[PDB]
Amino acid sequence: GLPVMNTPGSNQFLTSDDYQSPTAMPQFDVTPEMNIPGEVKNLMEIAEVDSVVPVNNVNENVNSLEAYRIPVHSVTETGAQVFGFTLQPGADTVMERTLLGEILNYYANWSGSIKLTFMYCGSAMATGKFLLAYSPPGAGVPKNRREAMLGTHIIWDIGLQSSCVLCVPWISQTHYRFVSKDIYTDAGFITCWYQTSIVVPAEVQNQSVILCFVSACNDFSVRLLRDSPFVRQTAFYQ
Amino acid sequence: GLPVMNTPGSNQFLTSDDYQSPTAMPQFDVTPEMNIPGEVKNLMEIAEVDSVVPVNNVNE
Amino acid sequence: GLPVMNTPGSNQFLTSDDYQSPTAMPQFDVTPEMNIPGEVKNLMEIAEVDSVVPVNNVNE
Amino acid sequence: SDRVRSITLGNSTITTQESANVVVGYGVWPDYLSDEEATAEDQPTQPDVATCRFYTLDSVSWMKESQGWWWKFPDALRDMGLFGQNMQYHYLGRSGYTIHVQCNASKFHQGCLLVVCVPEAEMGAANINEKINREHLSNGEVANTFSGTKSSNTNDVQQAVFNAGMGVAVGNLTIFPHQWINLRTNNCATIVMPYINSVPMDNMFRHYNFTLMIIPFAKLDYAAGSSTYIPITVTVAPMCAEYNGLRLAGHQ
Amino acid sequence: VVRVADTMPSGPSNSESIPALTAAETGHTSQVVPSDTIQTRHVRNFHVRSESSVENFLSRSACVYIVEYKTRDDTPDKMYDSWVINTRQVAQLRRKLEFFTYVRFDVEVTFVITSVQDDSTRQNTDTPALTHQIMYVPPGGPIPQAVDDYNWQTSTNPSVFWTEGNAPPRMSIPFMSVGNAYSNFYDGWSHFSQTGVYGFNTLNNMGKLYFRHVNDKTISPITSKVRIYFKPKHVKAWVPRPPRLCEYTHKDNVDFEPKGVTTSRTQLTISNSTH
Amino acid sequence: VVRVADTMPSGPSNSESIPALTAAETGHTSQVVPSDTIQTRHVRNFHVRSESSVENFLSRSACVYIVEYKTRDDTPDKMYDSWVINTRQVAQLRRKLEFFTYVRFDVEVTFVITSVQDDSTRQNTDTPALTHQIMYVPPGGPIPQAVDDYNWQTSTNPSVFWTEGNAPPRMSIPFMSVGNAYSNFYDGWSHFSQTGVYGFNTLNNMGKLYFRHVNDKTISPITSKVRIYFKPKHVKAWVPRPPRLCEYTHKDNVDFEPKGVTTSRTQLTISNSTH
Amino acid sequence: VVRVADTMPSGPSNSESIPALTAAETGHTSQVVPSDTIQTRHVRNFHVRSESSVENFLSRSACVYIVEYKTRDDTPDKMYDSWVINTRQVAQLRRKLEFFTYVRFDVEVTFVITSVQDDSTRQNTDTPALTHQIMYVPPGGPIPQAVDDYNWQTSTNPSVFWTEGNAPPRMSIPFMSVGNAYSNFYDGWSHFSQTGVYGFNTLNNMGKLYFRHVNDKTISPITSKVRIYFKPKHVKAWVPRPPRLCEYTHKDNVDFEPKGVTTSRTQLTISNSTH
Amino acid sequence: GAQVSTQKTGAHEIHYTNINYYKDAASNSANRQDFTQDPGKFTEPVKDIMVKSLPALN
Amino acid sequence: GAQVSTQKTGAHEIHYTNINYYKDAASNSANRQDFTQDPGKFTEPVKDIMVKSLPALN
Amino acid sequence: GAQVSTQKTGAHEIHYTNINYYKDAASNSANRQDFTQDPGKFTEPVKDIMVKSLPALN
Ligand SMILES: CCCCCCCCCCCCC/C=C/[C@H](O)[C@H](N)CO
Ligand SMILES: CCCCCCCCCCCCC/C=C/[C@H](O)[C@H](N)CO
Ligand SMILES: CCCCCCCCCCCCC/C=C/[C@H](O)[C@H](N)CO
Repeated sequence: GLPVMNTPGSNQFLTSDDYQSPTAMPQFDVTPEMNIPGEVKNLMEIAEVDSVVPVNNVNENVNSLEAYRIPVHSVTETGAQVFGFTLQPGADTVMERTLLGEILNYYANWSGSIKLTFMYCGSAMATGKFLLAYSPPGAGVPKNRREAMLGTHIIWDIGLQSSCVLCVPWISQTHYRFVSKDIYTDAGFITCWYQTSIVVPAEVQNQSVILCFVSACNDFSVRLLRDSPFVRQTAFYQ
Repeated sequence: GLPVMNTPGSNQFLTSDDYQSPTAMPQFDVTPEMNIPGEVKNLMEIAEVDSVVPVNNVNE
Repeated sequence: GLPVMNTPGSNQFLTSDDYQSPTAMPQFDVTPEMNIPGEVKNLMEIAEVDSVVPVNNVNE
Repeated sequence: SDRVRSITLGNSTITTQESANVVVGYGVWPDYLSDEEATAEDQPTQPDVATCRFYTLDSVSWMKESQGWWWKFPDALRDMGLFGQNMQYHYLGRSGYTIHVQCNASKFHQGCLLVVCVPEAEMGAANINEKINREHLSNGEVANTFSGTKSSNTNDVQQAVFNAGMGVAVGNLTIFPHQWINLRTNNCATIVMPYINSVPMDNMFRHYNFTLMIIPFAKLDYAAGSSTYIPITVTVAPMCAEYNGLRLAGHQ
Repeated sequence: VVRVADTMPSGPSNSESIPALTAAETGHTSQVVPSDTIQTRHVRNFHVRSESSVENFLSRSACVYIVEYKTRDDTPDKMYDSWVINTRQVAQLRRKLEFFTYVRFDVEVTFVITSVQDDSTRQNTDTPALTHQIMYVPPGGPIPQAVDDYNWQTSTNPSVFWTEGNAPPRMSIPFMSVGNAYSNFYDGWSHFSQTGVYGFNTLNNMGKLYFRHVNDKTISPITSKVRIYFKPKHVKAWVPRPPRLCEYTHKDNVDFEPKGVTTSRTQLTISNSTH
Repeated sequence: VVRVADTMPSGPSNSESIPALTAAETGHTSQVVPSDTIQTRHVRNFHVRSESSVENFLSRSACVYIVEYKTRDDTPDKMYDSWVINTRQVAQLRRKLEFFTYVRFDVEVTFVITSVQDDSTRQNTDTPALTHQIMYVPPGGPIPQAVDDYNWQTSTNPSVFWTEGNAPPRMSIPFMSVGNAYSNFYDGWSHFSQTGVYGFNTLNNMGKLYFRHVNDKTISPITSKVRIYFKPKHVKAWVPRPPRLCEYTHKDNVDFEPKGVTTSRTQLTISNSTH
Repeated sequence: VVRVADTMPSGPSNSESIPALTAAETGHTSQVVPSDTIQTRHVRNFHVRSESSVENFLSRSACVYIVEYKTRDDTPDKMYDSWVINTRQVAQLRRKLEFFTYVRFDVEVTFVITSVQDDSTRQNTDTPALTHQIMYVPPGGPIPQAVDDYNWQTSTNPSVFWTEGNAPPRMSIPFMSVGNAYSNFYDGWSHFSQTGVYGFNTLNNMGKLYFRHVNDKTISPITSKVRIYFKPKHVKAWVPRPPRLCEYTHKDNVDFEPKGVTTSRTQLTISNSTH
Repeated sequence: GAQVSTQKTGAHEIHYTNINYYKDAASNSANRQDFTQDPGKFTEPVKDIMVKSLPALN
Repeated sequence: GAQVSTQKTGAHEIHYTNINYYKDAASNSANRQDFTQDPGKFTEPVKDIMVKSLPALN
Repeated sequence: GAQVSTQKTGAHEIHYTNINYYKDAASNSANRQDFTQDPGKFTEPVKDIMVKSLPALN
């Protein structure tokens, strides 16, 4: 017949093969196709939906619904820290099991901006202000409100519109970070401070609750497939 | 010769194969074809004929 | 299938091969390319630079 | 302003004055089944006034220690008029819905509900190798209740808020068509929900299409002189309901 | 060739426009770009959402089960093996499929067969090459009950024969569901009186595989272990849902023990101290 | 691309037209559509009678016989084997062919050969690879009577040689009948005086196969068992007939013991009781 | 088709032009042609700088490491092996890459696997063909800790399976860096306070390979030794630098002992005597 | 000498390539795409055909 | 019956050839070059859409 | 989808054929026929260039 020569890689099985193979059931009439609402063409469509962040994961608050509640109240002087975490969507314990953290934990590189949305769930007669700061690394963690307003921040006034958006800008050396932890691609710190206190009238509760949301912007990407570090089985599922 | 690479499924026998194979009798003169009444092109032609139903299949 | 015949040199590994092989990571998005000064296209660009000659290599 | 909304379906009308918006499914508005996606061959039944109208379920009481509630929804309307009768006489049903939830307070009360509408909420069991009775997955117009901790009742759903009965993170449960009832801005939450299934028509007793879930993230809280009793009322209206395969009444 | 969105330049602003103020109570995710809050430059961005599509995310071969059978035994049931087909006994491919509720895909099936000589007194043999047979039975067909049973003839059932040392066997399989999608979750019963079994176990109904050695009784036992690899291709997927927090228990139900939402921190505010 | 018939819509009727009243005494099957009796809607139906055609129904490989022979024996007849070619010793392919009276098809023949080391005292050998020979003899040719016989030369007869471990051997065979179709049933005699043999055994006359090992006497016995797979392709079929109720007995005749028409019910009317 | 420069003819000269007088203090290499100093003829030169380009100089397969593992042991860690991927443990490919500071290339990886029967009392066996598995783990993935560990499933990780006696396994690998080039040298620290590790060890981060036998515990030990061959193709290279005089010591740093600049002569002027 | 024809796909949502390699027509693959039928010789096998609305044995 | 299409290359700096060999569409390779999306049914799933500068719940 | 280009022959005394078979550009063979160069950035890397006959530091 035709003279041919075998190259290396012959008769192997690669998991990421893209070849053609014969059908075990020839001329099989496949059932017709139906329009079903909610078709997904990209996991990045899923990752752009807001979802609630468990910021209060502190020592057995995870076995309840109290892990989602950020406690806030009237203060004595001013200018204290409300909460704080590190911008690691997939390595930080705060946004680990969040939807962006799940999809990013099926990947190894990520890139693009991140929206943080904060909903005030207190009463209609209560007022307050906050400073929602982002600080790129190189220094450490800002230790007061004076060091926190030297970076990217926003003052949020609580009124009729009940939610604010801190859109974390993509500021990086490279084009991609790593999803797991390394010293080279460190991203910064999300922190929140009292601009003014929570002033409330009489016969109204003082202590209220902030909820937090996260999603990705329209310039977001993920690059390298891997297995998620969350799957741990020992035997089969008989 | 020509560099090629073998995929999985090589050198197997599937019952529903649809390949080409050489003839054991080359240039064999097949006998002519005759019009015979009652040619079937589909078993669904057969299944559309009425046939009697044994409804009274009761104990012998 | 197609009748073919294997030549000598089949199933060997030559160090100076120039063939095609499948990717272990399909559709991998390679990072963009940046203009960096001092691109080399030939070692003969390097060999045409003057460099100092140790003529006095005499006993330590 | 756009906070006032009025919805008319049949001889029933809802007027709200502190609405937020209306979420419509995955963008798709509920319509009838076309001839290209059809499977069955006979003429369907389209009542369109005696069926497509608002039905009001039971009100539930929201204390400071309330955890959540759920309703299965082709089954909570089993005994609701000619919708339930048309469920009882036909074999194949197909409809979309409009889910409106009422909860009111004053400007001195605080709290925040999450109203989710989850397709195919196949729930877990309290004891793992045990069979769940049907009275605990659904109870009709009577709500089932989540618990704060690990529940271990017999033949019952695993009732924990932080897993939503499905084994997932409850914070990630906003991928579904949802709204919030925040008591400082909102009064109600309207969700238009189309027909979602793997088959064009289905039986409305053997299958559970979706599950409404109302879970309070921010707990209810008020002062020592305010009103204590705060109800939560769910109202549902089928949309574009049609029926196929008429036979005698029953489910067995 | 579909790029991500460019970053457009902006300047100072002072007006009644409020992109950062919104209302998340309407179920709406805000479309806020970083050029709406801070001053940004012009960035021509060339990134492509390529390796995150539903085709590239699922189309990877995954081990679904291990099948073990021998070549000579005292009992005839240990000389052949069978497997009711599901994708829900290995947690990786199960959790990758359970991002969605309904799916529609063709399957690409690859078998990897290895044989090990069992421990015996007469290990010094010269065994000719073992040949294996993998028969697929569509739901309802007759079942072989021995290795020498006459139901192994494969007159109509699909089959594949593999000699030891070749490439792994591979065949393609079309979309085989009686409905319009493989239903990953079924919230419902099997009987119309709402009894029976609860879950997706009513809608499996995919058939089952069978494994034996085409060779006869050998004079020394050899244990074959064949691994089945599914590859979902030609993928469509609908109505997404959150990933599972909890560890699985069984294949037939969805039941669990409750798990905490995430890992604890033991504090709530970061600092430049030991964090 | 041939679809099934669409279902057309209908309304109420009151007239002297009677589609449901007919007469089955004329040998006529009524062409009644469901839109003739009840009110139907418009259904655009996309089903295709594709996997029910006579080509797709018969063109599947089926085991027709098992052939056994050895490599060293005391008697020379057990070192080779022969088979007179028919399709009527396995009931599945026989019952699939006997839907029709006459057929016309090309054949695709595949052999699957396996060897097993027989039990002996000297099993510790090192056997080189066995090579098998399958010779087809057209009707009338000379017959080999030993493994070393000189009629195994295959100067004119078709043959195939297979080394152990390769793919199964496959060759194509044209339509070989002296008439215009393979007669599945022959109602008639062999002699003109209406004696002799009665049935299709006069019209078989297809030749016969022969099997041996090309290797010589080995120092240990090995039993080869080769399985013949026919595949009817390029199929035409005429004058259908009902399937066989009764179990077969022999290959040469059509005889049987009488069998009941179907399974009994023990009652005649259904109910909501234990039925 | 790019030739070298032709040699042009010249004659006598007497003028104020000075091609031979220049100044090397400006960092400038003089462009003096032999037709500027002496009388030359016309030479039509057909030489091509073809086998000196950066593509032809680097695109050769080079052994980067040897990996050893066994098939039965008392300790489970000697039945499998692992290798953190670098190009800096063999001096030939390292010194060929370190002509430049930054490089950008696709990789072509070839494995050469050989097995040797270890010394034991029961060497008289009959071992079926060994099958090897090479799993690549991108940085961050889970690590197998035994040969029977369930992390060898390769649902998402790239893998390759090789049966003994075939061609060597070969796959292609794209440019995998998070920056714009593989940095051969990194002058800097890992921590922002200028502590940690100093050198290119921060920027390796390429993943690591894993090696085992797909077969189970055999009844005699066999030592496999697999050799990894990298081939850099599609090559771009920037900012060259002098070759290394000194012998290497380690893979992680660049440290050395001082070496003399060249070989000594013991005299400084040549002669027709014993030189 | 190549022939291009459509593949068996589903409805509501191809073009393989075939070259024959042997000198005989008995070597060709199976003709698995002939989907035509005519049940007019098994159903309706009568003289003086029936019009399905008439009493037909009127 | 060949089809020519571009390869996945990087930016700032092709044309493979494919022929289908089997009669069925379930034998074809994976469609790994469909990069389109539409998150308008998951984000922004509302009636009376919002204009991102208005108070929107004004 | 074939590409024809000349072979490496000697002077004073061809046309191979290449078809790419894989969907990725990292599978292609080595580009061993780019023979261009520019030593103007390593030799002559100066401002106010020199004219080789002038004293040049005159
Ligand atoms: C021997 C040749 C045929 C080989 C048969 C192997 C597998 C046959 C079944 C096709 C695979 C379908 C697997 C299940 C698909 C879906 O994921 C599940 N139904 C749940 O979604
Ligand atoms: C060794 C190479 C040639 C292999 C010869 C094998 C078989 C030769 C005979 C052709 C097969 C015809 C089998 C019988 C066909 C019809 O079904 C029967 N006559 C009854 O219908
Ligand atoms: C099992 C299939 C995949 C095989 C994986 C083998 C190697 C994977 C890594 C790609 C090779 C990159 C090697 C290093 C390249 C550069 O020279 C270094 N970063 C330093 O320049």
